[PDB]
Amino acid sequence: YTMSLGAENSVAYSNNSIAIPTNFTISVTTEILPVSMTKTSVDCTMYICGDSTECSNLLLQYGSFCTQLNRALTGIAVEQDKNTQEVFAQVKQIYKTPPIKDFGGFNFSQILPDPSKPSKRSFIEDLLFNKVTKFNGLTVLPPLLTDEMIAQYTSALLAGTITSGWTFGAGAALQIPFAMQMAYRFNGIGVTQNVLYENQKLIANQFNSAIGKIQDSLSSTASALGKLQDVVNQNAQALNTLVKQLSSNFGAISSVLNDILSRLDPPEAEVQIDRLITGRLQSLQTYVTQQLIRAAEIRASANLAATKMSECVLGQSKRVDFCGKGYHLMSFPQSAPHGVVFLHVTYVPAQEKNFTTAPAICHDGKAHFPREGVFVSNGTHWFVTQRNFYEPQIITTDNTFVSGNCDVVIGIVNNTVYDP
Amino acid sequence: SALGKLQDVVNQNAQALNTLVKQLSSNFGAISSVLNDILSRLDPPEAEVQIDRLITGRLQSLQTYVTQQLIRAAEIRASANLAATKMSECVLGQSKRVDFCGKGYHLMSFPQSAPHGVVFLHVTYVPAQEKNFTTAPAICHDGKAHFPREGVFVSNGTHWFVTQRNFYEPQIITTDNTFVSGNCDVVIGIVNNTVYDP
Amino acid sequence: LTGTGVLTESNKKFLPFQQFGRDIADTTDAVRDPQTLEILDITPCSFGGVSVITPGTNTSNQVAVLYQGVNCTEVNVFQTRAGCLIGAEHVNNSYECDIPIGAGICASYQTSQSIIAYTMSLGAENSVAYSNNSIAIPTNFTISVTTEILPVSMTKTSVDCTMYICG
Ligand SMILES: *[C@@H]1O[C@H](CO)[C@@H](O)[C@H](O)[C@H]1NC(C)=O
Ligand SMILES: *[C@@H]1O[C@H](CO)[C@@H](O)[C@H](O)[C@H]1NC(C)=O
Ligand SMILES: *[C@@H]1O[C@H](CO)[C@@H](O)[C@H](O)[C@H]1NC(C)=O
Ligand SMILES: *[C@@H]1O[C@H](CO)[C@@H](O)[C@H](O)[C@H]1NC(C)=O
Ligand SMILES: *[C@@H]1O[C@H](CO)[C@@H](O)[C@H](O)[C@H]1NC(C)=O
Ligand SMILES: *[C@@H]1O[C@H](CO)[C@@H](O)[C@H](O)[C@H]1NC(C)=O
Ligand SMILES: *[C@@H]1O[C@H](CO)[C@@H](O)[C@H](O)[C@H]1NC(C)=O
Ligand SMILES: *[C@@H]1O[C@H](CO)[C@@H](O)[C@H](O)[C@H]1NC(C)=O
Ligand SMILES: *[C@@H]1O[C@H](CO)[C@@H](O)[C@H](O)[C@H]1NC(C)=O
Ligand SMILES: *[C@@H]1O[C@H](CO)[C@@H](O)[C@H](O)[C@H]1NC(C)=O
Ligand SMILES: *[C@@H]1O[C@H](CO)[C@@H](O)[C@H](O)[C@H]1NC(C)=O
Ligand SMILES: *[C@@H]1O[C@H](CO)[C@@H](O)[C@H](O)[C@H]1NC(C)=O
Repeated sequence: YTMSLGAENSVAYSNNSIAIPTNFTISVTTEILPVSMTKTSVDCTMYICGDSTECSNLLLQYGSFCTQLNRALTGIAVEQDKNTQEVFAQVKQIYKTPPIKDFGGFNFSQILPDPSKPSKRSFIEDLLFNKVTKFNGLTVLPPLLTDEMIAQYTSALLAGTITSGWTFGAGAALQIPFAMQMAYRFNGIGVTQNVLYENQKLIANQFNSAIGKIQDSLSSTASALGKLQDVVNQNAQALNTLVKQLSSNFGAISSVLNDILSRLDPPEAEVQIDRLITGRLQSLQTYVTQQLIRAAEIRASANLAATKMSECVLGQSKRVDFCGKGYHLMSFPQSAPHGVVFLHVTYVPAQEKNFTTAPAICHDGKAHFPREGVFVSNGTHWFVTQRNFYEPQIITTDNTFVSGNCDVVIGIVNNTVYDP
Repeated sequence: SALGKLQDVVNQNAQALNTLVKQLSSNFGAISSVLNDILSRLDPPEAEVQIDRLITGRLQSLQTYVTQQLIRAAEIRASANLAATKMSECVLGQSKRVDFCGKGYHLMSFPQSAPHGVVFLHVTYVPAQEKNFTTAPAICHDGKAHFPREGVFVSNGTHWFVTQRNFYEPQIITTDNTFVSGNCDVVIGIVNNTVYDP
Repeated sequence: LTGTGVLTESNKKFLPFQQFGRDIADTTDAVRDPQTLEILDITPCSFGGVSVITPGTNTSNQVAVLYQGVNCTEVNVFQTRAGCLIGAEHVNNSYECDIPIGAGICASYQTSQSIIAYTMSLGAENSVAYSNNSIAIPTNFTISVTTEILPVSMTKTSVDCTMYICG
């Protein structure tokens, strides 16, 4: 069939009709981002020839390709280390959560680590690590920061976030209750703090329900972490191809260097050795080029992940669709194998309701424009409410400002302002 | 070791050039690296094969050099795009992105010319000398809850004041910096206080 | 079938018609004795990499060696997850990372001057006194101008293929 671009919809657009939401919902999303790869090391001589003095002497006539490839692999390893370094190691002091989890009703026990396990990882981190699933010159180097250290870094970031908001990124960590932190987060997008101070229970229940839904999804679906598994599979296929490229003859008698050396004298086997060396060197150069391209891609991804960390966890960004889809409130980092997982808590308005609007009101000849809000009407009476939450207020002189006359504005309606 | 990145780039370019000019001393399986000596000694038929092998080796070396240079140029292009974005967002304005133009509240930046690069002087605002205080979400005076417009209700032990969020400036609680929306028993943590009316 | 390796005893079952053996990567890992009927598993010879952890020459000349992927039995000594570090002592205290080694292991030249090995510390421990009625408002500030190096370009070169290859 032909793919559908989406459901059809026709917005009821007019010149005196506005839609103001009367409710909202908390939506916690999930964004997977690759950070680093498996630091591999390919011994050039051992891979090309392999414990062969004559073949090594023949390979030495090609220049410094061995040193070039070794330097490239070392640079790739150092880059994969510095990527996760700059991504996770961003906080100076390691913070911890207080024993009294008095967070105003929010339940973070599912994202905070528990001491009833060797590795201090949370339930989400355990799910993420459980879902993601010597040689002939091939050896893998272990990363500098272990999984336990990455989990400790994520726990310190989470504790600093919960305890400070965004002050732990600029200067020093400042204590602040999570209720007032969420009030500041709401004030940072256009919603007043009274909405939170009145619906804290509903917001905490919605957050707990979203966390539970995320847990259920991560426990049910195994294809959640896609890009990490794709990178792992690409690295595995590259390694398997590099290994299988040793069973090829490349025009020689056989692919076994020791068998060639035992069957033919050096003067006659020099040609076969040269063919094998050229073939394996071309294959290794192609592998190194592809690995450099993939390392550049992973570096770009790690830079993006570090930027998202600094702009969502250590502060509330105003960039649209950056810290998740919707009005960004806060974000929680989660460790993942060779990657990072963010939990973008967004603000999504719901229960839309259409009303009648007007640009201004003309009370006594002079026009009155609202300072912060929009003039709405429920059919007979006019009120001034917020932009993202329907809160009708009586139109007074403290909610509007006068600027000129009302004979230049097109669409102004007549109303009676109130003087307190 | 202040300008480390520029020095590393220069050293990488120098090492690439040195490797490119040293790859000519290898025979790649031929008689020798010098072409004139081969042309003088060997007969034309074998000299053709020797020249073909030398050309293949040098072309492979040059292609590897060009590939590495293209990767390095892509990295330099990414760095230059980042630097141009930082310039346009912090030198020609004031950015609100955290940890993008310095550790702290960004104020202004001053660009400086550097060899094959640029240096920014990120002037940031960093608070210091904090002090513990007791806070409250709202206060009730005559049965109606009072929420601060821009500020935080802090108390030194006996009296409540409203101060800024980044600089302790205690001010008396008046009706000009607070807005009333609702009642007392709608928020958990509200503390009874007195609101002044000028 | 020639080669070098450690001929040990295997626990696999060779079929009566099978003589040689192979692995998943098209490599011979087990054979059958010509004289007797025993199964000899061909494990590869001991090998690895060599890394030299050395401080600046202005400080001292004492160096250490790190053999990658060894059990300190095929080559004062200490077993890490990245290999054996022969030349440094493993202390029980945690310091800041100075010379990266691998799997959280770091090295630094400390005073009795000698190279040591320890587990890197992620940072100074801190515990903010969080409470539902406690806030910390700063009373002062300090302007701190920072620097940031960013490359913008590099040297523009051009190599003529003709003059390079065929001079
Ligand atoms: C808003 O929606 C939630 C469900 O997500 C509901 O519990 C709540 O009562 C709604 N608010 C209003 C004012 O209807
Ligand atoms: C958080 O949730 C867990 C299980 O979902 C529960 O055991 C715990 O009591 C909850 N804590 C709070 C403060 O609601
Ligand atoms: C909202 O839209 C419906 C359907 O278009 C309409 O019947 C109703 O009058 C509108 N509301 C107002 C306040 O005009
Ligand atoms: C509009 O709201 C006012 C006050 O809330 C009320 O008195 C009036 O009856 C409402 N009109 C309609 C049509 O609902
Ligand atoms: C809105 O548009 C309709 C149709 O174009 C028109 O009749 C009406 O006068 C307009 N109202 C205003 C306030 O512009
Ligand atoms: C508002 O009152 C003025 C007073 O003369 C009148 O001219 C104008 O038409 C009125 N507006 C509307 C929409 O009727
Ligand atoms: C605040 O109280 C905590 C714990 O009581 C203490 O460690 C700290 O020094 C006090 N002062 C500040 C500015 O945090
Ligand atoms: C706060 O004051 C109101 C009257 O202004 C009174 O009804 C209420 O009981 C007081 N609450 C407390 C906790 O003192
Ligand atoms: C709190 O501040 C007020 C006004 O500055 C002062 O009168 C009072 O004595 C102070 N109390 C304490 C405990 O410092
Ligand atoms: C803060 O939490 C404590 C429990 O440790 C409780 O006794 C107190 O009433 C709480 N304060 C507020 C304002 O909720
Ligand atoms: C290294 O020695 C330890 C101690 O006996 C042993 O547990 C471990 O399996 C050895 N490593 C390998 C790869 O066999
Ligand atoms: C703030 O710190 C500066 C030094 O950074 C000092 O000169 C000044 O006196 C301090 N101000 C206060 C009020 O402590």
